[PDB]
Amino acid sequence: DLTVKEKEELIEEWQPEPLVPPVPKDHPALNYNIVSGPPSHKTVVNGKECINFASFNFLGLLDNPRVKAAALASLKKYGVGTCGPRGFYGTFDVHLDLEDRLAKFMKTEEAIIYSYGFATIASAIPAYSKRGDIVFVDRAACFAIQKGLQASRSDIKLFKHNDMADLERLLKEQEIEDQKNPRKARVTRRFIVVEGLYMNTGTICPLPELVKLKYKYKARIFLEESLSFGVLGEHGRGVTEHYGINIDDIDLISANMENALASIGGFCCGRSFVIDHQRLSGQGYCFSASLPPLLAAAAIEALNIMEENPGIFAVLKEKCGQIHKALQGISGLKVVGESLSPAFHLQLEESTGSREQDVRLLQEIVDQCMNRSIALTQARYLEKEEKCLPPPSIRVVVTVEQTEEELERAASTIKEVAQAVLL
Amino acid sequence: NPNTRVMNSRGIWLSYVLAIGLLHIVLLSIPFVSVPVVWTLTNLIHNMGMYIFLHTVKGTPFETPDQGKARLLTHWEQMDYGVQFTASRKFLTITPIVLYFLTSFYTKYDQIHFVLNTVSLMSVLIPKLPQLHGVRIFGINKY
Amino acid sequence: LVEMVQALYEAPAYHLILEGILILWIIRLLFSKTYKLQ
Amino acid sequence: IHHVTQNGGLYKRPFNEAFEETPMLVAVLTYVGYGVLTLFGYLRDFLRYWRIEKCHHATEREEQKDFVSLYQDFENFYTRNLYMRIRDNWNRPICSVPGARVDIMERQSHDYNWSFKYTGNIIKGVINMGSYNYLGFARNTGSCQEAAAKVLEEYGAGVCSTRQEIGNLDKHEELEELVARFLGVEAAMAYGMGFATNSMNIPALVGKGCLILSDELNHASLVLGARLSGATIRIFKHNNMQSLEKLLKDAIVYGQPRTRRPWKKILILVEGIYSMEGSIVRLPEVIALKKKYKAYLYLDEAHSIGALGPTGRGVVEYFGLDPEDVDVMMGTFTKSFGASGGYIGGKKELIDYLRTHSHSAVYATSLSPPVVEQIITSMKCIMGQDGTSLGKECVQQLAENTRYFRRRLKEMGFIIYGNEDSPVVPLMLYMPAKIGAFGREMLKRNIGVVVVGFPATPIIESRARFCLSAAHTKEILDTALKEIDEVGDLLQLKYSRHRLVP
Amino acid sequence: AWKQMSWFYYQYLLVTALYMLEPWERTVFNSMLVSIVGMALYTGYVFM
Repeated sequence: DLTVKEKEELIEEWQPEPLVPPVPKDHPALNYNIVSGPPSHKTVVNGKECINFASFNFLGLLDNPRVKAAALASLKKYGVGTCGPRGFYGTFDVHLDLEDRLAKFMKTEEAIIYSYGFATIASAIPAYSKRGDIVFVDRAACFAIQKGLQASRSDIKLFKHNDMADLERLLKEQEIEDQKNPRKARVTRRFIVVEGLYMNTGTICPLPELVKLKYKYKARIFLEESLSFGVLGEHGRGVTEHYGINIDDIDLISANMENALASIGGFCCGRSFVIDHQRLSGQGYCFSASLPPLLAAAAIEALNIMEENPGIFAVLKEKCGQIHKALQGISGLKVVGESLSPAFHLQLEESTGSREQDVRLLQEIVDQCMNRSIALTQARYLEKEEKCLPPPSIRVVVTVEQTEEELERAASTIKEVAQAVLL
Repeated sequence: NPNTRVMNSRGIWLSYVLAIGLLHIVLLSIPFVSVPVVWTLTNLIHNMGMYIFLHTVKGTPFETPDQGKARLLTHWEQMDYGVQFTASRKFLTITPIVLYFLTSFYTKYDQIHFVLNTVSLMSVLIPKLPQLHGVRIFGINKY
Repeated sequence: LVEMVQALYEAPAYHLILEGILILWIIRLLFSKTYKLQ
Repeated sequence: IHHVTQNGGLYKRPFNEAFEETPMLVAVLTYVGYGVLTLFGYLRDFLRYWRIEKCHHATEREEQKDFVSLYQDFENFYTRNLYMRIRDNWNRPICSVPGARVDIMERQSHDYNWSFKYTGNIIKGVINMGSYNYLGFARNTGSCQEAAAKVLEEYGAGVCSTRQEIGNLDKHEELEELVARFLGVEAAMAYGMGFATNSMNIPALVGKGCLILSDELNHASLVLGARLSGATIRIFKHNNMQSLEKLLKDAIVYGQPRTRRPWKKILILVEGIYSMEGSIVRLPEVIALKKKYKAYLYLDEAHSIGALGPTGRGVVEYFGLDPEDVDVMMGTFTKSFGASGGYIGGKKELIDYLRTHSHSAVYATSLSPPVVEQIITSMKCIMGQDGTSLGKECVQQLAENTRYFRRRLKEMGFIIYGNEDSPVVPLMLYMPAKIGAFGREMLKRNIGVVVVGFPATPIIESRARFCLSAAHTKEILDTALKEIDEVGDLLQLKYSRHRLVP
Repeated sequence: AWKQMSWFYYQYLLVTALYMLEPWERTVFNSMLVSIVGMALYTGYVFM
């Protein structure tokens, strides 16, 4: 069958698609705005001097002399980069100190640090979840959680955003399927992946009524407080200190050192029974180089500064709740986000129609705000590849460096161009 | 996944034959045991060991290559990715049959030594068929 | 082992039948392909 | 010119390698050790099931006993019955700049590698042969330490945003233009993690309805990116041009599995150098096959960029081929430039598309300024743009060291894998107890190396890797080659049947 | 003599993978191997 002439006639006729699709239309992005110098409090964007409300350093610490001095010393002693994957002469004596220091800060038992903030939660979830497992995940989860859940070939069942009734209704249905196969329901684990202080909606998740469900339906919790670490609570420990929840009920906590610590990398903390497993199983921790020492020396000093002065979180939250009050009244824009979150959104009331028109409309307020003295940015997503795509919005981020007069000027300057574009 | 490809390693057939050859020497050394029952014990122990190690233990001794996709298959089902009649799956079937002729012959075909070896050989032969690849009688060791 | 062949000649007829069936089964599976179970 | 193959691949210089097979007597004697270890592991599980106190390993909380068990007891059988026994030589912590001479923190265990305990003494001056430091750029004093210190004072430790957001500096624009000049392509893009370059850009190219022809021994990041893409995956024999060329025929004359429709596109994933099995890929034949079947290529050269080529351009310059014949060109900065991060190079139409449809460009933070400046300063030295001659010396010295060091091991009777020009030299030691003995003996003789086991390689193919460097001197190589000879005689590691003639 | 005899025990420890075992696990294997040989000579003598 299929003689050597048919076989060679079929090979000469095939035609593959090109490796990249031609541009069907002028994309909304493809115009990376260049930043001249460091993205500090008073930056220069596209050759214009303007205050930024876009960077994610809630505590400053990016232009802190004390933090740069502690990184220069470790630069002139260790070099720049490691030359190994933490398991072949790649582990220094600063990595151990940082891992010992993080656990003491979180009052947990152990810690593990990664060299990249995206890969810490996309490598942790598939290490515990497997083929025949059930995972209940919130609908407004970030992309890293989605990637981690896709990697772990497990059953995924998402519930609505911030309603315990839907999660309980979802869990009751799974409780029925145990009665219909008791011998199979004894080898399947259940997880509840929840992210405190969601970055896609700017809302806090309720833990006090979510811990009760764990002890009634035997399902473990995976917290992802990557936006509340160093912000919420009296000491900056996250949402567990905010509510008053005992730290031992959470099972595993994940964050990154790229927002409040102003560094590179991510970490996980928890009991020593659950953390020691992913030293041999985490994909991004075994088959990858370790974090450069000068970066870790910068995280240790930031931890020192946070521990020494615990009154900075109060002054962060006081002026975080000060701009969220002056942004009520915009004809066209509605504030979406909690009164405590330091990075809330700014949606569009009465959406035009198509998805491209709103993006262009919002890009009109951003471009016009940069002519004055307020640098903003708008949220970016991968529209084709995402479970539940959020609407277009403009990010507003608040740090401790901005004064109150500066906040008032931003609030009054963002209202004059909002009632002259959407009118 | 260098687990389904262990029965391809250089010198595992010869190291498997020598194991059975050594089992028959520690049994022959027992001070007061007759030859036919020595041969019967050899065959029974080899068959029980092979049945346990090939048709009872499900999963890999190490972390599974895929996300736990081999956690419900015995070592016979995942051998050579489940492709039937490979070089090793012929050897592992011929060996316990050839080992049965010797123990039938050295027992002088005794009537009581044929109701033990036959029941043993059949137990390590039934599961090797292509039809019973993935089937679980009743529920014995299903999960 | 001189008596062993004597016993083989006196061995029951139903046992040599099974022996022959096994010998035939060893030759039937020795000339097969590979056919992946799909 | 030198010799030709039936495919059409042209070699300009001889290409030869050796993969001597394990002798039969040695192959049989490793199964005895593995069986003994298995038997004693079983006798240990049952004994520790209820008798042995084992008041060490942590257990689940008292309030969570009703839950389904977190792990599977039999899953990590080898991790606590084999690996654990000899895991005292793997996470060795250092306390100095790693190159050619490292300081190690001494540690000793009392409960058989269940809980280590640091003493406080430091083993100074250890010959380092375990870290990727080709060209010897991993140092703490030089011209690159000033450029990284000046850029770390007027910038910071890191950025706090994303490329598509306000986190795109001019340093990145300066680096991405220089990488393109280095490689010889139209455009390039830099990411900030080598592992996250493969697992976060491969899914942006192929998808459902496309084929991937992956290699047998590919890195973990390549496999993870392929699995996230959402395409069909088929593995061919390692570095076999007769097996990969047979998989390219049945993929075209049989189409998709069920619908029997034509594939949208076919992508080929290979690597320049395979680290473990230190060997080079046959680019002439692989390129001759993609031109006849209209496939696409994806080269991953993290271990060859800067280590091969008369000027350090990689494997494409090592053979002499056109860099425009390779669709996608990956690399890392963490193995030859003494830094961190990755890159992709290619046509301007492909980089412009990756700049908007890549997970890293929109969801992950950018590179750091202090590490970016070192890449710039270092890659300006290989080119000879600094106005000196510190780019030719290192390149010439690495090749000189490799050629000298491989022949001396061949002439002593060891078994070495791989091509004759690869800077990674895997020694062969098959017994599962010689893995534990070799590390201990070598560290006792002030030499640091790395060993691999059974979960990473095949059952009877344990080995020890010997990553070379251009910072090693002739004296250091003679010293290292001396103790290796004594230890090989002490453990009887010379299995070579046809020992080379001096 | 004695020093050269110790090397043979060292080589015996590596082939059988007894090198990486606890001391109480060495005694079990050594006894269980000496007993087999010891009872393989009594049988050999009584069957000749």
